[PDB]
Amino acid sequence: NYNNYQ
Repeated sequence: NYNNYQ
């Protein structure tokens, strides 16, 4: 949850 992959 609320993880960012960019």
